[PDB]
Amino acid sequence: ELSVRVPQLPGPPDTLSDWYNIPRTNLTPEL
Amino acid sequence: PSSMFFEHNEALVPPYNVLVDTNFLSRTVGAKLPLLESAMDCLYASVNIIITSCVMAELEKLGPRYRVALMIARDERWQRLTCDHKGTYADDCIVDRVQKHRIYIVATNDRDLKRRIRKIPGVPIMSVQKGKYAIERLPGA
Amino acid sequence: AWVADKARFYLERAAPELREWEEKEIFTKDEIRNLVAKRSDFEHLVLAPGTKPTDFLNYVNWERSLDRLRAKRCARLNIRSVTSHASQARTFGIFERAVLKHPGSIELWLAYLEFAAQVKATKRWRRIMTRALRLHPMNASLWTLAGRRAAQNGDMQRARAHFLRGCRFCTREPTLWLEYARCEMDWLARMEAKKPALSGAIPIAVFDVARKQPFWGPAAAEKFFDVFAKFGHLSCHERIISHVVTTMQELFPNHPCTWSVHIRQPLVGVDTPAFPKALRESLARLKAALQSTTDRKALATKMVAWMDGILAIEKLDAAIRTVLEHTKRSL
Amino acid sequence: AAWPKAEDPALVQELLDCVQQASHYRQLKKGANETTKSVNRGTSELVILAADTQPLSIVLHIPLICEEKNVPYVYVPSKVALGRACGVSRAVIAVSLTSNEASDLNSKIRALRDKVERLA
Amino acid sequence: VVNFLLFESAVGFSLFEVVHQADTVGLELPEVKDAMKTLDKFGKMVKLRSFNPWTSAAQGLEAINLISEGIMPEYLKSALEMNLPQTSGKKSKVVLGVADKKLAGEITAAFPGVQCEAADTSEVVAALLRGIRTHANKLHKSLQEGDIGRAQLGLGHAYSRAKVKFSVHKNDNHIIQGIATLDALDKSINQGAMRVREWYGWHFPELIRIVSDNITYAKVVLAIGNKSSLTDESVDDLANVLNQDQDKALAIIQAAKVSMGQDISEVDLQMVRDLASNVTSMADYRRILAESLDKKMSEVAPNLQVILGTPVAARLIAHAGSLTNLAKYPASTLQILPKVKGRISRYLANKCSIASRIDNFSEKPTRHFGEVLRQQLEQRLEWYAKG
Amino acid sequence: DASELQPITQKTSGTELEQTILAIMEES
Amino acid sequence: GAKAGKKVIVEPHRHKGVFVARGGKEDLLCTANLVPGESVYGEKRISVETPTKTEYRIWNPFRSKLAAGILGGLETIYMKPGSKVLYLGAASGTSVSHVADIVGPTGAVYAVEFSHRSGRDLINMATRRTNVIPIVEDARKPMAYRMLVPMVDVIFADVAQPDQARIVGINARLFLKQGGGLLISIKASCIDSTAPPEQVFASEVQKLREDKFFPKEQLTLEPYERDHAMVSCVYLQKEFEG
Amino acid sequence: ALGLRTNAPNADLSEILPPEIEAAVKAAADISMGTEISTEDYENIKLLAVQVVERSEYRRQLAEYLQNRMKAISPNMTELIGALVGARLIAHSGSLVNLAKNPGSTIQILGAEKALFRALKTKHATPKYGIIYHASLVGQASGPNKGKIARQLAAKIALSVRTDAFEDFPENADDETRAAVGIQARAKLENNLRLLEGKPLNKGVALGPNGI
RNA sequence: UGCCGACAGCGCUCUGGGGAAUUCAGGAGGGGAAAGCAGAUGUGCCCCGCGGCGAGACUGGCGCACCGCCGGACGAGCUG
Ligand SMILES: [Zn+2]
Repeated sequence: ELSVRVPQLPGPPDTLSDWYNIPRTNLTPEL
Repeated sequence: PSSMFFEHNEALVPPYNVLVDTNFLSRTVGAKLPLLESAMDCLYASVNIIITSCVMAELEKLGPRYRVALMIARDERWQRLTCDHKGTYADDCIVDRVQKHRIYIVATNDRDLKRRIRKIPGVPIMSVQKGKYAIERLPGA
Repeated sequence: AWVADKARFYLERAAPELREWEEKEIFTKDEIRNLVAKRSDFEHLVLAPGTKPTDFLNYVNWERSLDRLRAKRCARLNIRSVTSHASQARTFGIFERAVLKHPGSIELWLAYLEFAAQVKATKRWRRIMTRALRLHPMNASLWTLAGRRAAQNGDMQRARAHFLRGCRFCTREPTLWLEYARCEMDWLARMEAKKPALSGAIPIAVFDVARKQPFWGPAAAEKFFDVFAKFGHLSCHERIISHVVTTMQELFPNHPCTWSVHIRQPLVGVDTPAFPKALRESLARLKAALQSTTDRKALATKMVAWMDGILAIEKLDAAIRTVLEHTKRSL
Repeated sequence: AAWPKAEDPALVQELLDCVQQASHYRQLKKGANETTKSVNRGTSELVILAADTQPLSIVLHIPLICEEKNVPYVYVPSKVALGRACGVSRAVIAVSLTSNEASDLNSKIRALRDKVERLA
Repeated sequence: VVNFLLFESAVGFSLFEVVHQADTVGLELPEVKDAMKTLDKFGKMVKLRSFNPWTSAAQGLEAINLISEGIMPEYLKSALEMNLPQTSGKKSKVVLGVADKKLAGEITAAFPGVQCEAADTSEVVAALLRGIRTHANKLHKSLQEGDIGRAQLGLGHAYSRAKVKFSVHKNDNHIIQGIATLDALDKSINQGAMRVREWYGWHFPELIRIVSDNITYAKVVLAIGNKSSLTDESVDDLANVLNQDQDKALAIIQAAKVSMGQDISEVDLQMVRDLASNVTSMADYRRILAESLDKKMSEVAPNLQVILGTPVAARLIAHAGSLTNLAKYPASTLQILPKVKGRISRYLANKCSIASRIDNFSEKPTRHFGEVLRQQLEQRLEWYAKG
Repeated sequence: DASELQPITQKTSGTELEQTILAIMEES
Repeated sequence: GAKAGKKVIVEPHRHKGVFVARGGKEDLLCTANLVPGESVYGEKRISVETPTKTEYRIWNPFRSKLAAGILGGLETIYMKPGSKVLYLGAASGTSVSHVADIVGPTGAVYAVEFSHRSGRDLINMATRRTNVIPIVEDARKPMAYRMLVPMVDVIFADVAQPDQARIVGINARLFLKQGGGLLISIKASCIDSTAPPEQVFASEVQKLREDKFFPKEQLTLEPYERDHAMVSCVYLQKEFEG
Repeated sequence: ALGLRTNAPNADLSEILPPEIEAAVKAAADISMGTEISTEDYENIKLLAVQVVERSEYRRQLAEYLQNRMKAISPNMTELIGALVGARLIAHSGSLVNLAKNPGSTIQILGAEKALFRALKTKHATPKYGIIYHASLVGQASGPNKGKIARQLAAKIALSVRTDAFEDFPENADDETRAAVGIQARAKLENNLRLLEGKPLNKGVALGPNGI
């Protein structure tokens, strides 16, 4: 009911909230 | 702007909307000219005249010795379009409103204002010429 | 955030009672500092942005308990000069800003009402009850508590007024209707104990409007019959019992509740040679209801529950007890 | 259901008059499918639908796209009279007259659409 | 002066007593409008006095419909009675702020002691209520069960549904997802059929050599048990499965006699009979769907059902997407959905399109129009045979 | 004074239940 | 033409939400579809398999004046993702579907249809997309859904009614936050058939400032429609939001 | 179980799922904005659901058969990895012996054929594993450990497969004595996995408060 | 859009230019937050004063669509 937490504590952003997360472009040489 | 064919305005149709300048109004009622009669005279066209709140204010900024012209301005039967700025500065009010809409005919009498409006295309220029009115840049006349 | 300053107001108004208590030998200086400290921390907790009715109740319990301790200790010191007025008033102001911040807590409201009622402020109590009813017009419990307080005081007209506004509102549950019938018949009993109400047609009338109420159920009429069957030592109790019986017989004829009331009907004010005769009469009713074409599981559950109450009461004969036991086992 | 019905007093006759004018000026599409395609292409200046038509769902489904495009549509009570006013030799239930940039029929459309705009 | 104000919202309606009313000359001042904006300033004007939530969705439906019509409801009257101090407006009045002028009129009717100001006219109470709506959810939060949002969705959907009577003539989603189910599970029956066919003919290939009708193949491999336990017309099965006495059962017996397929294991036959039970239950389900959806197709669109046939015509319904899409699509778009074949396709396109708009914009449709259109198509087939 | 709720008069009787019981109280 | 199945890419457009799909010989306008993989009106939609569920929908500018205005390049349409968006003129909900796809599963659209059958289409699209609630009544009487519309931030309006200025005035007075943003569509032929359309536009503007707005942008959505003007203004203030 | 949202307050749900959800859904079926549909429709809906749950149970007992029959054929391999992934292997193999002629590295990357041959035919980094990734034992490794387990599990799987594929048994042979080698592999290998999981980290000089 | 790239011409910028941690000093914007001290007086009683509801009882004049107005001043009871 009340359990121990998990610790997970350990740059420009990745997907865009203001556009429904278009991801950052991976750059294939074809692209 | 829409309906602007190479420094010619195709949208300017009677009832012509004209704008009134302070110095225009002053020298016309100096010249004892019925403004609307003389306007329908030079135009041979049905007119609605418009005075800006800046123009009205500037007239009132001129002193009590201009009271007749003030009353002439404040004759009710004409539209009153407001302004929303700080300036109360007639010339800028005119040039900005004319830029935005491009549907009017400006009536002034300063040559510097005339240069200013002559800079932009497609606007006609009214000035009384001490015998009558005098239109400059309207083709349908 | 202005929370320090608002606290400065309330604590500074708290000051001179504490000045007086310093000037009396009722508390020493370190205790005084403890008191001021605790008060300041609580007041800051109240005027915090994110606050909660539990925190409010905590604080007011603290102050009220202080009042009681102060009373006990000044009694031990045999000092009569100190009053409780300022403590009660600041206590009130706590309740007032509590209801301004969270108006929507029945819990905090009832704590407020109980506080007022234990200290003796009935005009104020009616006002508070007014505002609470205005904020929560669906709450049968508040409707009841208001009206029951009015009936216990005796102001029957205002009791009826609260109850009629409440039955005008809370039309989902029968609960207020049963409560109003309860207190109304209690008022009739008050009149009989003091010895129109000669007729006492009002529970018949509320039954009539119950017939068109939205919750209008057979089980609803059954619980109605139950609370009517309470305190049958009346005059027109047989009249109203006959009425509720014939109405639900006319409306829900073969309902197992209708058979249940057909059984338990002649047992209005009975405890006693009239006891086993009516027992045998209702037992004939019971055997008829059991053999009749009704939902026998539902009717038998009703009957074993009523028998559970019957065996819960004492002072009976063993042969009767065992034949009830057998008729229950046969279900 | 055909609550934008036209009334008697020469309104209907003005409709048929401008209809014949449009049939002559070739600014008129005719029949339900061509009316449909004209309003789909949005070119229609105004659309007129019969009311005496065998079951009316055709001239009921057209006002759906008329309500989409927001073009003035109007109910006329005689499809055979539409056929005659167009010059068909066949009775027509759906007609759609479109707009051009240079005509006085256009002014007639402006007046007629203002009248039906006051109507509905 | 304003003393109270109404606020009738999707969770309920609530009245505010006003303290420190608005700067009414200064309604046009900017610091006044930002002070209308900030909660820390507008709450120093409004305080909450009484609240009333709706009891049920139909009750709120009654509320919105009476309000939209203008008429007040009885429980609104209950609330107003319950809060406003009693009088008739002889020596004193109480002033209320309300949105609808009609509602104001009826409240002034029901109580003489109040003066109700419509926000349509009294601009300060208009701005006051507007401030109310702008600090909406932050005012009810202490007793707002949930938030305004989901309840609002519910109220709007309920309103426009009752207003336009939607469900009584909407069934196309039922139809289309029926068609989708048919197609998918038909494909499923086919793949399960070929799988069980291969996987049991692995044990007994004479069966797939002798019988077609993979469904009947499934039935007979259900009934078969093993290749070892054979008899022709054992009980109740082969008689209505196929020809029983002299055509199939003895042939199956001799096929199992001369059979040389592998001897099957018990768990394996249990597996394959589980599969066969599955697929035959699914086939029975398919015929259930066939009967049912044909009946629903008669229930909704009989005309197209009789001029093209229920399954394929239903396919056209779904491939359009809706009946409304179907009717709005012109006949050439229906065509997209020699020369004699082209001409007859165009003709039936005309006829299915008009029959589409018929069967759709009919409230409760008929049958005879589709009947006579089918007769027109039949006599057109005769006319094209003429030649 | 909206502080209290007032005992209901026939003028202030909204629902049929109130009208019935008020009739009973009037004949009382 | 832009035939189906071509490989195009999608990039963000400067208004939030809207994206632009460019590819081959075609560049066009698109928006993230909430209800994935289901058309609205037989509109074209764009799939993409990301390292599945995500699909976009194209708009036709010829269909929606909203689209046409964006292609003309308005400054800002005020309807960021999250913004409560009043619509006026729910013409069967096509553009309303598009704007719902803009405002996303956290936003809200409240729509007004007056005709009933258009409303059937509308409530159908509402039944699909949860973030739009319909309202079918008369837009001239915002008393008819004052219980139903809370305070919204952007009013789109595209009704073809001659009283359009006073309509939007009252609906704004009842439904707009201080710092209101609105767009409105102008069919000059519907307002005043005789007059030159630019002056028609001006008169509309002056009626709106009379009803206390401040216009800040305005353009003829010309190469997508004749004689219509999109007007962008603010209620009651100058800068947009607050 | 539940019929319509009309039936919702009278639907018993606790038997398939626990509460604290199946009263939230009761609130949901009350509050819901779903349109009304016929019982004639609900018959089709429910019967579809009977179909799909019959399908589900069928798949469940199928998987039961798969595990049992796999223990019957190759007990060593399902003592290593589990019947499902061993089945996938045998599937891509075609046959048991078709598997057992593979070498250990083939089993390590059994499956990832496009990825493998892309990386080889253009000289990119090779894929590390195929179906062994979803196999059970490797999920308890970590990263670089996952690679090391991938290799080790590869070779021991090839061992077990050749074992069950060729080693005869005197047929009075219990399954445990039959699968002892896979059992050995299980034990040794799980020990090695717990070791590399408990490999220490790199001692760093312990800084105090000062740089000292 | 790959490096490097002489001269000449231009720009920026100079306790040279990058980069990482970390410390302090401000700025700009997004949400979340009943964020709500306009005049902060214990309770209960009665009496007085004032004021409201308020059953009921009158009364004046007006009333050429004639249909009813509007006003004075008593009032049980309740209440601030
Ligand atoms: Zn100006």
